[PDB]
Amino acid sequence: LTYFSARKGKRKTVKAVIDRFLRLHCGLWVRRKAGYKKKLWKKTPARKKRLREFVFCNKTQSKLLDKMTTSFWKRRNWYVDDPYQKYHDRTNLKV
Amino acid sequence: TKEVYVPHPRNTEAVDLITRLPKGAVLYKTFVHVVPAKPEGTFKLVAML
Amino acid sequence: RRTPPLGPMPNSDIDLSNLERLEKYRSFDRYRRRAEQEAQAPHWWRTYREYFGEKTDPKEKIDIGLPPPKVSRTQQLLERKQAIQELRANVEEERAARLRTASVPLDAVRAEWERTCGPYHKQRLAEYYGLYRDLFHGATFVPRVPLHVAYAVGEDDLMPVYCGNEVTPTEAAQAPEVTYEAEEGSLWTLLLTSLDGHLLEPDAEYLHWLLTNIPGNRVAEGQVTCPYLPPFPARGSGIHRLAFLLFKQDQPIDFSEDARPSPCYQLAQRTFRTFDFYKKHQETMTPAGLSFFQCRWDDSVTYIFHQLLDMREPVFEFVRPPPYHPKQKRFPHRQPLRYLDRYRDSHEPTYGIY
Amino acid sequence: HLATAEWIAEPVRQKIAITHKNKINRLGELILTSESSRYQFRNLADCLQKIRDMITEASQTPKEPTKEDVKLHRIRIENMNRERLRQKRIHS
Amino acid sequence: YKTKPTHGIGKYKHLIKAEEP
Amino acid sequence: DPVENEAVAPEFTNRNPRNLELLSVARKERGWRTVFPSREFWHRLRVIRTQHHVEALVEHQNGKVVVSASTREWAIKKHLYSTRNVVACESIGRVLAQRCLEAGINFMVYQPTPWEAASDSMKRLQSAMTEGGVVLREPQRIYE
Amino acid sequence: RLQYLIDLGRVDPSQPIDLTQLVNGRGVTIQPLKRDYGVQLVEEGADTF
Amino acid sequence: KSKSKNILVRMVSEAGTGFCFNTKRNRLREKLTLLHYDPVVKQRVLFVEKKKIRSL
RNA sequence: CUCGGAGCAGAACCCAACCUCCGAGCAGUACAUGCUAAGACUUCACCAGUCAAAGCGAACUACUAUACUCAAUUGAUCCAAU
Ligand SMILES: [K+]
Ligand SMILES: [Mg+2]
Ligand SMILES: [Mg+2]
Repeated sequence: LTYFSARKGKRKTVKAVIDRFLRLHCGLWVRRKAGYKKKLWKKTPARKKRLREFVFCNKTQSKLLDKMTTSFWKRRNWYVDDPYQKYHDRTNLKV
Repeated sequence: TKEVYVPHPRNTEAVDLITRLPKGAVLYKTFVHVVPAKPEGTFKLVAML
Repeated sequence: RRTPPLGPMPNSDIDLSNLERLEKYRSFDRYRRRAEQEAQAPHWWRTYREYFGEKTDPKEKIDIGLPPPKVSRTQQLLERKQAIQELRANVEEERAARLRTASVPLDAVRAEWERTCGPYHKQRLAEYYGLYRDLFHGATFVPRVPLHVAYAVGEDDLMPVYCGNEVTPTEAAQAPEVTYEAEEGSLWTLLLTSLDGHLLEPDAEYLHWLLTNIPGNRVAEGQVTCPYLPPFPARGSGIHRLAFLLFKQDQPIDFSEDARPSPCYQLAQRTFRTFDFYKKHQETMTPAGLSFFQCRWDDSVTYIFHQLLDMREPVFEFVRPPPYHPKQKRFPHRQPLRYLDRYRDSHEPTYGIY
Repeated sequence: HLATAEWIAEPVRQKIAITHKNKINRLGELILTSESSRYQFRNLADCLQKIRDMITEASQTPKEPTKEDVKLHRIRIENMNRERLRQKRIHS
Repeated sequence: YKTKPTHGIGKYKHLIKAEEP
Repeated sequence: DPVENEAVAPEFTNRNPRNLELLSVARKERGWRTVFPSREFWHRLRVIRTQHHVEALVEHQNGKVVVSASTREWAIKKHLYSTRNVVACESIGRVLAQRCLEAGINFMVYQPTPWEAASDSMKRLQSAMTEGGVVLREPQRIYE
Repeated sequence: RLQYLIDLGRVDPSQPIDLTQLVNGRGVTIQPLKRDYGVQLVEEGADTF
Repeated sequence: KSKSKNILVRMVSEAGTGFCFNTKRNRLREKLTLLHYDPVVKQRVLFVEKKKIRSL
């Protein structure tokens, strides 16, 4: 990671993360399952359905992904007709 | 619990076993159960039409 | 570490020295038959029956019915064997059985069954339906006096009441035609109770009909202690049980305390418990016959509630327990995106302060 | 009040009372309730749409044979056996 | 289970003659 | 001025043992997949054939017999040349079907063995039950 | 939010309301540099408007 | 890693929807024509092999 | 040098040696091995892997039938072909 850029002296974003992960404003990260497009002819339907799921990351992964991205990517966005709009805020979450 | 074990008649292997047993001999196996805790539901007054 | 068995272990009486000379099952049916027998015996280890079998009381059920009829087995057996010989001697009978064209007359079978095994089959069936558990708090009786209840439907049809057959409230709008075999000079009491109809109290019943001091089998001449009320099973409440209990009175009884005003359209007055009623009259009264049917709500029950009872019709609904979900966690690792919907109250977008 | 409502047609009035007899109370008022939204507006709009659907169904008089529900299949068998037990008077 | 009194309630191969090819 | 008759408990108590069964919402005993026969039923037809007699039982999964028809009964025996042949088995079905309707039992499961199911006796007993009105398959439980 | 702004005199309903009047009343904060294209009127609070 | 006895082929729906699924068949046997469920039309339709994906 | 079964490791789980033994890198049958969805398991992390009620759509008139048989029978990301 680049903590201080040579031209602006600012922290940089690792663009590899942006290409693979979605960050919900609540702090959760969404990813796809590795191999979900690989050798489907030898995989059962139950396994293939599991591979198509959009799953969450754990605390350690989320903390790492937050460090690898700048504040711009953690802001609240209001995209029109956003599919993931509902998942940005948590509900009935105790601790 | 421990229950008497009667296999399916289509189960060729198990059926051959029991037919060769001596008369008066019953096989036993351990079974695991789930005793339902709650009822399926309850009738509730919904209206007074 | 080992522990000795608390009793005789299975497969213990088998002599393992003479295994080759011991007889084998050889058939699946012979093993299953022995297997079913062993499963029924009491065991000192944990069993399925222990956790799922209904906990019957150890003391036997008190019999409160009429005495069994006395029959001469020797004469009865002689006549029965003679009849079989006559039937088997007929050549036309043998060819019909050999060619599988013979049949039994169901009408005659029921008439004989009603005289012989009918009472015990009705008792076994009444116990299954829970009548003895609810009506007499576990005490059972053999319905030795066949009771024939029929609801006149139309002008040319009848709806017979047997022992759990379904009869609709519309068919039971008017009092049924009750006929039983009774000697001259005897007295009987006939009642109709809804075991499950009661709305306010779970353990109570509704007395739909009460006829007392019936001379012989002339039900029309009995005293109308309680007028007839058609069944009113509430909508969505399920299938109810209505039982006709015939009683044999030893001597004339006074039911002034049990008298209900004519007409009786107050559910508080209809509230009735058979156990309490019989207990006070047990000394001079014995259960003789039994019939019952199963009744669910139909459009005619609305008439009973609105007009006869002058009340709003209560509707019920079968409600299932809410679905279980584990406690929501801040990071639901490896859970699909629909995890969050499981814990969402509303499906409409929320915007918070904005 | 369904019967008094003159904005609905008389034949339609009589057919709605039969089809939706379970939604008419003792006084004769057809009661419709919607609780599927947070907003009173959408709840009312749903209730009003149900009224418009009732009138459309009654006037359409559809003769298409609808597919039988599972719960109805069992009641059909039970009704058949109840009619099969019906007897006739020995001397009518 | 080994320590319990019901140990070996499911034994059955001592009731069958051994099979030899 | 509340009406006394309108005093209704918020929860209705129906003690009819068959109530939930007839609504097809009661639990069936699922499981026992490695043994025979299944328990996933409310009522079952069970036929007992002996050396001299033929008996058919309708029993609830809890083990209680509801209705029964046996050639040991004099009502049936007196009309049968033989109580051990195919005719006896067909007759038992016809008698049992009528008793089932009178008890309110319209559905049950029949769990024959491969050889029993193929037997001519059991095929005639099953035809007798279906012609009599009883359906030898049970409706699916409603979970939702 | 719109009703709350009107009740407090921060937005004047006697004149036409547009983006300028909402911004001058500090009702909404628009960021054109962050690809904001304006305001979307959402139905939250319709019952009490 | 062993003698190639089977091959993977693409089965194309004959309904014209374009729905395809991959099946394994023996190399020496004739082209497969199968009755397979087509989600687009929501009922079973005849499929015909068009191409060989790879050797198994 | 990866994967599976057994002993060591006797009874919940786990457990090493250039320790002791045997195997795998497929094949065969289906063509709804369709879709979807509670609740769980998990090779000590992650990745990956595993089992599933209900429901939709089918099948069905009893082929131990609706998550095929089989123990392992296998390969991430980028990229390339389409
Ligand atoms: K009740
Ligand atoms: Mg783990
Ligand atoms: Mg399922």
